[PDB]
Amino acid sequence: GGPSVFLFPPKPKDTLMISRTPEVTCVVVDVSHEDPEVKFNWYVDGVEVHNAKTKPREEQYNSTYRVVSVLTVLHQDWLNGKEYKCKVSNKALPAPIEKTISKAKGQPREPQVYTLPPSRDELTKNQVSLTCLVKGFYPSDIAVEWESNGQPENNYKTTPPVLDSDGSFFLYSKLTVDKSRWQQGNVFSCSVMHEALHNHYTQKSLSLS
Amino acid sequence: PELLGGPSVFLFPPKPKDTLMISRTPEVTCVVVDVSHEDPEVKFNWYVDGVEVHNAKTKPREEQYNSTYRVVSVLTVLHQDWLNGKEYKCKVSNKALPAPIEKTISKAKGQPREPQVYTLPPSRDELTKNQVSLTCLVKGFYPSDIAVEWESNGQPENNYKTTPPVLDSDGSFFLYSKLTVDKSRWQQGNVFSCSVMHEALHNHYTQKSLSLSPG
Amino acid sequence: ITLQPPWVSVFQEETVTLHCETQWFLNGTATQTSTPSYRITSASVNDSGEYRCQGRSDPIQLEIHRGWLLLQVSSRVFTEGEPLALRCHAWKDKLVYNVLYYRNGKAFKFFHWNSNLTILKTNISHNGTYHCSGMGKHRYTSAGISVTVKELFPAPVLNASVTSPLLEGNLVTLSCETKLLLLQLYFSFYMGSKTLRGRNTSSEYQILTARREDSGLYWCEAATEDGNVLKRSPELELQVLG
Ligand SMILES: *[C@@H]1O[C@H](CO[C@H]2O[C@@H](C)[C@@H](O)[C@@H](O)[C@@H]2O)[C@@H](O[C@@H]2O[C@H](CO)[C@@H](O[C@@H]3O[C@H](CO[C@H]4O[C@H](CO)[C@@H](O)[C@H](O)[C@@H]4O[C@@H]4O[C@H](CO)[C@@H](O)[C@H](O)[C@H]4NC(C)=O)[C@@H](O)[C@H](O[C@H]4O[C@H](CO)[C@@H](O)[C@H](O)[C@@H]4O[C@@H]4O[C@H](CO)[C@@H](O)[C@H](O)[C@H]4NC(C)=O)[C@@H]3O)[C@H](O)[C@H]2NC(C)=O)[C@H](O)[C@H]1NC(C)=O
Ligand SMILES: *[C@@H]1O[C@H](CO[C@H]2O[C@@H](C)[C@@H](O)[C@@H](O)[C@@H]2O)[C@@H](O[C@@H]2O[C@H](CO)[C@@H](O[C@@H]3O[C@H](CO[C@H]4O[C@H](CO)[C@@H](O)[C@H](O)[C@@H]4O[C@@H]4O[C@H](CO)[C@@H](O)[C@H](O)[C@H]4NC(C)=O)[C@@H](O)[C@H](O[C@H]4O[C@H](CO)[C@@H](O)[C@H](O)[C@@H]4O[C@@H]4O[C@H](CO)[C@@H](O)[C@H](O)[C@H]4NC(C)=O)[C@@H]3O)[C@H](O)[C@H]2NC(C)=O)[C@H](O)[C@H]1NC(C)=O
Ligand SMILES: *[C@@H]1O[C@H](CO)[C@@H](O[C@@H]2O[C@H](CO)[C@@H](O)[C@H](O[C@H]3O[C@H](CO)[C@@H](O)[C@H](O)[C@@H]3O)[C@H]2NC(C)=O)[C@H](O)[C@H]1NC(C)=O
Ligand SMILES: *[C@@H]1O[C@H](CO)[C@@H](O[C@H]2O[C@H](CO)[C@@H](O)[C@H](O)[C@H]2NC(C)=O)[C@H](O)[C@H]1NC(C)=O
Ligand SMILES: *[C@@H]1O[C@H](CO)[C@@H](O[C@H]2O[C@H](CO)[C@@H](O)[C@H](O)[C@@H]2O)[C@H](O)[C@H]1NC(C)=O
Ligand SMILES: *[C@@H]1O[C@H](CO)[C@@H](O)[C@H](O)[C@H]1NC(C)=O
Ligand SMILES: *[C@@H]1O[C@H](CO)[C@@H](O)[C@H](O)[C@H]1NC(C)=O
Ligand SMILES: [Zn+2]
Ligand SMILES: [Zn+2]
Ligand SMILES: [Zn+2]
Repeated sequence: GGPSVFLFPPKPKDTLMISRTPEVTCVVVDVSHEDPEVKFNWYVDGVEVHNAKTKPREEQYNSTYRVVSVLTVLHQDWLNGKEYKCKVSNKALPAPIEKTISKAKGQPREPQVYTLPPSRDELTKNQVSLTCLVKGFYPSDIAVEWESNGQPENNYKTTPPVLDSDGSFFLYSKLTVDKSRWQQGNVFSCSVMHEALHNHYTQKSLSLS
Repeated sequence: PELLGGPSVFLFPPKPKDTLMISRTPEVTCVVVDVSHEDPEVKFNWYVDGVEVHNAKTKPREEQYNSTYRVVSVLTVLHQDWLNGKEYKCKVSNKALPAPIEKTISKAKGQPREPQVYTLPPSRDELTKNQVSLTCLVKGFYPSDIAVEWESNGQPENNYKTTPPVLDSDGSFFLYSKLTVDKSRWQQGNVFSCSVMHEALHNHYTQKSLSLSPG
Repeated sequence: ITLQPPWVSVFQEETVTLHCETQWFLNGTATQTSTPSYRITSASVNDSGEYRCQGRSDPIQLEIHRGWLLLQVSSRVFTEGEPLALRCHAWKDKLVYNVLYYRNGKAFKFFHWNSNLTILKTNISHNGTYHCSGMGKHRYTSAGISVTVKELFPAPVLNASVTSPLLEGNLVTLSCETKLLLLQLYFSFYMGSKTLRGRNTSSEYQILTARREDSGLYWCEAATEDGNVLKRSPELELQVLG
């Protein structure tokens, strides 16, 4: 009748940290209880590889089955733009289904990163906003976090990337903190991970005065 | 052997700015796609809180790249009605549908909350570039419908970009607007303004300024 | 009354015919058709209602509908043991695939290609609200319909008339105990896997003088005459001492 296939990229953060293991994920849904084994062949720039890890079928709440195959991708392969192809074969499919995926293409560009303190006008509230402006980057894949005194700060939100007028992307990240903590002189830092920074990361600090 | 299915309908609200300036004319837009060669004719009925109105403007069918038609009907809505939460219902009839399709749209529900508007000057580290970024932070607002622009010396500035609204942890929204200007203009002391239009401001409009201080 | 297309739920503009096994009563009033067959050539919203024919027949509730998909059943009220035919019917007999049948909001069957479904011997677990869904050019979903499956008789319990540590030479009656809920039932008694007394309308069985070798595990089966409801009791442990 027709299983469907979906092919997912790795998490940007997994691709920008050499300590992590980025993965491509091939998901096949609407497999029937009757259908025989769902078979996976995987290719890297058109050359077959045999190190994919395919999971057992798992019955979903709707009584159909779902099958996932995961292929680890190497740091320099993903960032150099290699293409990953998942090929799904099964009796319920008249022809095998192929999906391809790779890093967004185009010349990388390095973001600049600027920390902006809260406005004087906001300093009447119980909490204040610390802002991190990340602009001029391409492609749009990126991760932003905040830390202070060696530990993640959790109360933040980051806009999506927005196309600027020169074809690059920008975003802003907002960390909300108690006013007291800002005035007492604590140092906060915005850490940005992006392909084109040296070693795919930078960190900028922000503190009173 | 033919797959079951007919047209689909999408019902779009007016542009935030049109709803917020009483001199403008906000519209709701009912779009029908996948109208077939077989059943080309399409009919619209419109309702405002369940009462049929008759002043909608229907454009002519246009054939798309995939050999189906697209048919659009526009209803102008009154400023106060939209902000006071009236519901606009578009009813689409066509022979390829087993029953008419009804879509309803209204302003998002929930207590409106006033945007807080803060201007932030460029970073010290940016001030070696030929151009600099003037930032306008807008937060605490509900619902998400908003419009932002920049002015200087009475005249509008065109070189800006604004993020979409983002859900904050308290259920309100925020965004940032960034205006790029020649550093020379910032250095010379020009006053720039970020103007915000939202329902929960008085007159639906506020304005905050930003300039390199004198002396 | 019987129906060509069996389905008591039909789309607008489809054909269905009622045969009477003459006068026709719709919603309690009489109609023209004298024929032993009633012809709805092109169903409309006024053909919905309670139909009866000529003593006189039980009612049949016919429903005319509009929609993308319609879950069709052959009737709405079943006794335990009866077959239930389901169909996920596409408007104008168009193609849907990857079809799902739902019971009480839980998908219970998936076919790659549209196909009808017949539950051959129903029972109380089949009682509930059914709908279907399927993929045409979009994923389309049918309205729910109520089906009713009524328990004919609960599963029997074997009851003994003397409690289990009992003495040689006693009389003990075994009773295969089940209440009908509106034909009569047939009962058979067993010891381990061995048959003590076969199919019979008597619900009791006597050991006239109990001996040591009557110690064992006893159970029973209650069956309708035609047997398409047949249910067994759990085993009861019975001991005779010297
Ligand atoms: C039976 O159940 C199955 C699943 O279980 C369900 O349980 C119930 C209770 C309920 O909770 C459901 O929501 C559960 O999923 C059903 O499986 C689903 O089937 C649908 C389609 O039939 C799949 O839909 C696709 O979804 C992807 C997005 O998937 C990610 O995000 C989802 C949440 O938003 C998430 O749930 C998914 O799991 C998945 O998460 C990702 O997972 C990976 C690894 O596993 C992680 O790495 C990621 O981090 C993670 N992300 C997050 C977030 O968690 C969506 O992309 C697909 O949309 C594209 O394709 C459509 C074609 O069908 C098309 O219509 C769309 O417009 C869109 O098209 C694309 O457009 C872009 C451009 O914008 C192009 O780039 C693309 O090329 C183009 N696509 C083309 C050309 O094909 C699609 O919506 C769903 O993912 C799947 N869920 C799971 C889980 O497997 C099953 O359907 C159901 N069967 C029946 C018969 O009812
Ligand atoms: C044949 O051709 C047609 C035209 O083809 C176009 O496609 C591309 C590939 C290219 O060919 C172009 O040249 C062609 O124009 C196809 O028509 C398209 O059909 C798809 C659906 O298949 C439509 O998809 C919907 O789009 C809306 C958003 O549309 C706005 O933004 C678009 C850009 O993203 C823009 O192109 C549109 O014109 C439209 O613009 C808006 O227009 C109004 C009125 O003029 C303006 O006022 C607005 O400012 C303007 N906006 C912008 C931006 O410019 C999207 O919202 C829909 O998503 C909903 O529904 C999805 C179901 O399909 C669902 O997956 C989503 O999650 C979402 O669901 C909704 O969620 C909300 C919650 O927020 C709920 O409230 C809703 O109830 C819920 N609805 C659900 C779940 O159903 C959807 O993606 C597309 O708009 C349409 N294009 C045009 C033009 O009409 C046609 O499909 C194709 N057919 C075939 C068989 O090939
Ligand atoms: C026999 O009786 C049935 C009802 O038991 C009649 O069916 C109903 O009658 C008319 C058809 O002309 C409809 O008004 C009605 O459907 C209404 O329901 C919806 C909401 O549920 C409403 O919004 C519509 O406007 C619509 O009017 C019919 N269906 C049902 C199930 O009630 C039937 O006409 C009778 N026929 C004769 C010959 O007496
Ligand atoms: C058996 O199924 C019926 C029908 O699905 C269930 O009743 C529901 O029945 C009615 C028809 O939809 C509604 O009036 C009710 O919401 C609901 N029943 C009650 C009593 O509230 C019923 O729950 C099922 N019961 C058993 C014992 O099997
Ligand atoms: C009612 O009958 C159903 C269907 O026959 C019974 O379901 C059993 O049978 C299936 C095979 O279809 C098998 O997987 C399991 O043994 C199911 O339980 C069901 O037992 C019965 N239910 C009751 C309450 O009597
Ligand atoms: C059914 O009868 C009533 C009027 O008595 C009305 O709803 C309608 O005109 C009729 N519809 C059809 C299709 O005959
Ligand atoms: C539906 O399928 C059943 C089971 O295969 C079969 O007996 C019949 O051809 C179909 N029934 C109807 C009523 O069309
Ligand atoms: Zn690297
Ligand atoms: Zn006011
Ligand atoms: Zn037996």
